[PDB]
Amino acid sequence: MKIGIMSDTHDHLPNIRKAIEIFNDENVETVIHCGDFVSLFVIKEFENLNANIIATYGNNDGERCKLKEWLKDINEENIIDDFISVEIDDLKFFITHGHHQSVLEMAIKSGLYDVVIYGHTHERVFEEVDDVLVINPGECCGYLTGIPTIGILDTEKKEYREIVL
Repeated sequence: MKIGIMSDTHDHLPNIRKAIEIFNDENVETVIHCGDFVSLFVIKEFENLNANIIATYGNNDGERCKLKEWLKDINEENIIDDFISVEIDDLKFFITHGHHQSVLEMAIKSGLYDVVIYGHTHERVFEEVDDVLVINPGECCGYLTGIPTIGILDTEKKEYREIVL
């Protein structure tokens, strides 16, 4: 009962690859990428991942439909949209790329969700506000801050772990 969380890979193959290895060596049923995968060729790299993918689009994602199509070739279970609202291990998740805070806030204050993954490069966090777990793993590529990171959430224990790549 462990979920991988990543975002902002920005075509950084070596780090994308380390992330996948880390998610495989761990249980990890599903992996969430709120990301700016950025380029289509990155999706290929995800064939080596032994888990389904719940993705969301960032501002820099150009080939939107091709990204969707390719993620589904990897597995029909995989999904991707601007916003994703799903339930996992009996938990209500809201997932999106960290664009406007106004959507983050309604999401938290609406009370409709147990977890809000608001992925983006800055403002890395794992906090609880109004009983809603708020998580942002930060950039997987580590280009703007110099610190590459991903995260793993144990849905069962409601505990999170930031992993510096």
